[PDB]
This record gives sequence, structure tokens and C-alpha cells, in this order.
Amino acid sequence: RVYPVSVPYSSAVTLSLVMPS
Amino acid sequence: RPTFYRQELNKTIWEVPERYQNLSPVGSGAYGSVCAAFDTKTGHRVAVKKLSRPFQSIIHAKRTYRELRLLKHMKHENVIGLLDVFTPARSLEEFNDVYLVTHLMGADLNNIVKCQKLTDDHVQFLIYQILRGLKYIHSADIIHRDLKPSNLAVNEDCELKILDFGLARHTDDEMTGYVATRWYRAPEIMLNWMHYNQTVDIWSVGCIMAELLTGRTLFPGTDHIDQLKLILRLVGTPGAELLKKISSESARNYIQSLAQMPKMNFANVFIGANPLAVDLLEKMLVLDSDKRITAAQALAHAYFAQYHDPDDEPVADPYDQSFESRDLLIDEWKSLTYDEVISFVPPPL
Ligand SMILES: Nc1nccc(-c2c(-c3ccc(F)cc3)ncn2C2CCNCC2)n1
Repeated sequence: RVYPVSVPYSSAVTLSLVMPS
Repeated sequence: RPTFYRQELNKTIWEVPERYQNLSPVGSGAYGSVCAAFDTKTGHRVAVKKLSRPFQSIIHAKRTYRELRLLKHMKHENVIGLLDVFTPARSLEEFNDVYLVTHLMGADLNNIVKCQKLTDDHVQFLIYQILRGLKYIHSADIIHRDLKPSNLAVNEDCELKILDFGLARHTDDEMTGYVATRWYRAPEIMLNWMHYNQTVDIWSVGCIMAELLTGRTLFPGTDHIDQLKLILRLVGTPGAELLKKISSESARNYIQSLAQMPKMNFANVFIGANPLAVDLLEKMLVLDSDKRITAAQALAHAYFAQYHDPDDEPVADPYDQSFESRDLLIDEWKSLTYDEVISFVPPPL
């Protein structure tokens, strides 16, 4: 079975997460 | 002694130093519940955990001591450590309740994967921070044993800390979160194949990484056999060596009962993934515990090239686990725990 990644990788800078309420 | 105050919270009573204000529940932790608070002495947001009936059984009391000793020892950016530990009791004789304090974290990875898609850059940094904490824990001869997304605390800026490490001890023991724990458990512990070691934790990181990339549980087994079916479906059936390394002749007879499944090529499974991420997964999810990459080796893997720093990936100080072999009464575990609460020195302000 295949499990594709949520966000395909792209070839190329600060990270954030939306917090649950 | 500080002045304490009292307040009821999710139908239990909380008695805390007045420095801790605005207590607000944010759920349950290992054997207890947690409130957010604001610490008017330092200006920090803290999480305060009240242990649940810490001395109402030998198992509970020994687990209380274990947990307090661990949390006092852990001093690492990616492992939960202790800002404060207190009790409203003025002496051993009235000692009943234990509260632990750490820096407030905003969420856990379980709730994170449940409400957003993660990019490869998030996955890189999140997994890096897990392996970095794990290199530390493992250097002190501690095994987490229950690594799962809900045990990984994160903030809005992707900072991560491991928690509930070293608290499990037997697969014969009743615990909360059992079904989720199993999804990330290395097969040899689940099914008691052999004496296991710390590589169990790397299997768990592989499961978590696969999940952060795809947003879906990699092996959502319903019971022990189903869980095993799902695992072998991906990694294949155990080759030559591994069957020669299963003392558990019960598992062994069951296993060779199963018709051969081949090993899938992960590149063909995880479509759209960074090949570096795929290649790390290949190294973590190997059935043969002896062949899995270690935390320390994994940090040097090119997937983390952007974050890796050999001079800022520290090991831990020696940690004495000699109490683990001891067979004591509730009151002796209580007194040991009281000692540790009294000897606590808060970290550098
Ligand atoms: N929000 C937040 N921040 C840091 C830790 C926790 C925490 C504690 C905990 C541990 C030690 C301590 F000293 C104080 C708190 N135990 C479980 N959890 C979270 C685990 C994920 N679910 C919510 C509770 N929660």
C-alpha cells in the first residue's frame, strides 16, 4: 500500500504550528 | 515554607504556593492531572501536575519515586525537567500529595497532526529534536518505552520536549493509553521475543516520523496479532538470523506459521517524500533490533544536516537506578519520595 506525504517535498525559512484550541 | 492556598479543580482539591496563580486545567498526565499556571515569582508560564493518589499502592508509590527521581535528573532542552516540586505537608507524617512544575508547553504532537498537515521542514526539525532528547536519555541508561505523539510536548514555534520517559516497566502492567502505545511499540517488546534494549525507542520514532509525514497512523493494530500482521506487511517477515534470536519459542512457532511477506521498498510507499526522510525511515524500522540506527547515529544523518551540531548534542550525567531492584512497603517508598522533594534545588535562574 502507498501512504503519500501530506505535503510533497519541493527543491529549494522559519517554522510554526497552529495550536489546538 | 511558602504560604499555600486551596482551590478545587476538575472535582479534586489543589493546594499550591501563592506564587502559582490562575490555575487552568489542560488535562491528564502520567498518573495525574495538569493545570497551566502563571508563576508570579519568575514571570513564567508553568504546567503544574498533581499526582493522583501517589501512595495508594506499592506500584503507585514506587512509580511516584521513579518519576520524581527521573525528572530531577533530566536537564536537557528536549526533555521535560523540573522547575519546582512541592507538597503542602510540613512533615513526613502528613505527606500525601506531590506536585511537579515545568515550563508550560502549548500542545502535543497528537493534537498537532490532528489539525494540520506538516511539511518536510517541520518533520525534520521535530524528529531532530526527538532524537536529540533520546540521545541524552539513552546515555543515562534510561529507556522511554512508551514513545508516542501524545508524549511529545510542542510549542507554536516547533520547540519539542519528550515526556513520560522511563515510567513504564512491564507489558504485564495496566496503564492508560494502552492502545495508542501499542501502535508505536517495537514488536520484540509487545510480544516478549527476547530481552529488549533501548533500540525499542527508535522503532517508535520511525512510527512517529512516518505519521508526521503522512498524517496517518502507520500501524493502527486492534490487538497483538493484528498489530504484528500490519508490521510484517511493511517490513516483511523475519529472515534467517532473527528467528535464531527468539527465545520465546511460543512466538517463534506462531511466527513461522505465517506465510512469507516481502519487504517493501519505502520509496514506493511514502510517495512525495524527501528521499532522505525515506532513507532514515528504512534505518529506523528494521525488525532486527541489532540493526536499527541509534539516536546518536541518526542525528548525523543527512536529513538533519540543517540542524545537526556535534558540539551541541550532549550526553547525561550518571543516573543511579539501583532502587529499581528493591522490594519495599508503601511507607518506605513514601519516605524516599519525601527526601527527594525536600532535597530539590531549583535550576539556575
Ligand atoms: N501543557 C503542558 N506542559 C508541560 C507538561 C505538561 C504535562 C505534564 C507535566 C509533566 C510534568 C510536570 F512537572 C508538569 C506537567 N504531564 C503531562 N503533560 C501534558 C501531556 C500532553 N497532554 C497534556 C498534559 N503539559
